[PDB]
Amino acid sequence: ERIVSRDIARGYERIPIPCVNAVDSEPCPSNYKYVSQNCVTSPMNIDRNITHLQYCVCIDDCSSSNCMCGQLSMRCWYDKDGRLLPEFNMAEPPLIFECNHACSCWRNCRNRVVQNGLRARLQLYRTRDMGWGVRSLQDIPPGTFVCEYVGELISDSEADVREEDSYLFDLDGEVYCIDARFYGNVSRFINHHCEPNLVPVRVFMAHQDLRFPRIAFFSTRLIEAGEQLGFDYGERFWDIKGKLFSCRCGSPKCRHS
Amino acid sequence: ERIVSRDIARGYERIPIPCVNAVDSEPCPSNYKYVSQNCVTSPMNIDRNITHLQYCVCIDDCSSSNCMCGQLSMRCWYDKDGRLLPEFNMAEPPLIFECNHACSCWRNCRNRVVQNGLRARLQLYRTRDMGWGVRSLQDIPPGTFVCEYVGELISDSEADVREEDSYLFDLDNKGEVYCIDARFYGNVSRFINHHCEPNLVPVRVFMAHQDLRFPRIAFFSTRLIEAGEQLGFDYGERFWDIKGKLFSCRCGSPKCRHS
Ligand SMILES: C[S@@+](CC[C@H](N)C(=O)[O-])C[C@H]1O[C@@H](n2cnc3c(N)ncnc32)[C@H](O)[C@@H]1O
Ligand SMILES: C[S@@+](CC[C@H](N)C(=O)[O-])C[C@H]1O[C@@H](n2cnc3c(N)ncnc32)[C@H](O)[C@@H]1O
Ligand SMILES: [Cl-]
Ligand SMILES: [Cl-]
Ligand SMILES: [Cl-]
Ligand SMILES: [Zn+2]
Ligand SMILES: [Zn+2]
Ligand SMILES: [Zn+2]
Ligand SMILES: [Zn+2]
Ligand SMILES: [Zn+2]
Ligand SMILES: [Zn+2]
Ligand SMILES: [Zn+2]
Ligand SMILES: [Zn+2]
Repeated sequence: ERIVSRDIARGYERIPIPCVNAVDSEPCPSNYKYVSQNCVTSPMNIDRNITHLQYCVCIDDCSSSNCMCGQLSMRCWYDKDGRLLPEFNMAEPPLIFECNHACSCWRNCRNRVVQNGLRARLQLYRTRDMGWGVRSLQDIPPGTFVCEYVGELISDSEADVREEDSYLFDLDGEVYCIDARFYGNVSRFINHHCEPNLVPVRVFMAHQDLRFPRIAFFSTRLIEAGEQLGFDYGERFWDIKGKLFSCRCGSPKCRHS
Repeated sequence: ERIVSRDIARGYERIPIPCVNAVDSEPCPSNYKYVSQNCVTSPMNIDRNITHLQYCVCIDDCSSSNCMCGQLSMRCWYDKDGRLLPEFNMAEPPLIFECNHACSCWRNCRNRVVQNGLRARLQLYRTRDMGWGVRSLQDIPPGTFVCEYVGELISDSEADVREEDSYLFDLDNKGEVYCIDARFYGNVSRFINHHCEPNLVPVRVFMAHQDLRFPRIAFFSTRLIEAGEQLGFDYGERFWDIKGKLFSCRCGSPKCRHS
């Protein structure tokens, strides 16, 4: 196992994300630019008018059902450790509205998780037969925020003319996409699994422009130290790529083999 | 001395900014919203195209002569402690271009100070005759980043119809010019009083974008500021051209230019 980078994020995350290769001679991938938060090339005109934000007037730590931001989320789904409650619907997640800079509450209130960024110890590594992948170095309890799907925000019309579509996440009115091909974070290396240990959740933080949810992966179960991360890429991906290759996730319940 | 808030920023800064009143019974100011970063109401159309960033290719910590970002700034003006070099021209500051997310360097490189946020221990306090002011609770060495002038980014045409103009900071022409209004949304800097021999100087800084219409305004210390001293900057001639007919400067400098 060769260490090919001590940190693919170059210090932009809380902790480093090293890259190792125990399989072959490929060096650390360098065909893209690591960015820790979303970017644009062509302008997106995201609504950032501060007076358009809904916000709460809580005098506590936003643990009561009176919190407007919890109400927008149906309820606040976070426990005091920032983990999703047992009742959270992993099969059909709601939208999460975290507290923002317009709220009366403090920056340490209960309804702030994704806005605090990536915390888990992750590693980019060479898989046996699925190129690069991402693993957790430590145990991750169920319902824990793992990482955001970060990249270049683009229009559907722009996605329609992109040659490489293997690093797209659809935000689907007007519809948009996150393309992690040229600019992306660690999430661009996460492989597909049919019984995934991550689920994507649509989250609003500093803006509430519903065209532009941010995509937060939360653990669907206990992820043991060493395990590869995976999420369900969905049907659009497989309708297209199923023509070219079959799923190698190896699940007994694999739906694309 | 009554402590009226342990932190006006509600935990949004690296350190608390308490408010005290040892003069009268005025409560902690509450007729504005504290924001730690600039905001907009009407859209500003800031150029955030990542391919429009100029960036560096440094293989080190950006302390060499060769850093592109330093070159844009004339040279990198920051020493190893994040303080402006002695040669920095306080009377005529250059534009500073800090490193950014398009640069090849690491997040801990030398050319990153303002983007790391407010670090000095500050306090909002009631002054005897100039309302609220801000003081340092610690010694601040010369050339230290103290705080950013944060508020609502507005056009000159919007500034033209803003009745309350006592919390405005004018930005740079280009035939297009903007302002930061800290009246409704602002950080601690909205409370800093004017001084004719100021211990702070505003420096125009670029970080995540390089849209020259929207420099960010970073106050740096012009000298050693002693623990307890009130912070001050020079509001400039436009402020005093307008407000001079309503009141005179009470900074108390023996060289006061607006008394
Ligand atoms: C977003 S990338 C993931 C990172 C990729 N392995 C790499 O090396 O860059 C998606 C691509 O990885 C491969 N891949 C991901 N999951 C897979 C799976 N379950 N079975 C087969 N190939 C997969 C496919 O080539 C797919 O188009
Ligand atoms: C940006 S505010 C500063 C905070 C203000 N003291 C407060 O209590 O909100 C500007 C106002 O403070 C007062 N002020 C600031 N510096 C002053 C000075 N040197 N002399 C007289 N008044 C001053 C004036 O009323 C001025 O319009
Ligand atoms: Cl958190
Ligand atoms: Cl954002
Ligand atoms: Cl910015
Ligand atoms: Zn609340
Ligand atoms: Zn809250
Ligand atoms: Zn809230
Ligand atoms: Zn499968
Ligand atoms: Zn450099
Ligand atoms: Zn740089
Ligand atoms: Zn640098
Ligand atoms: Zn004076």
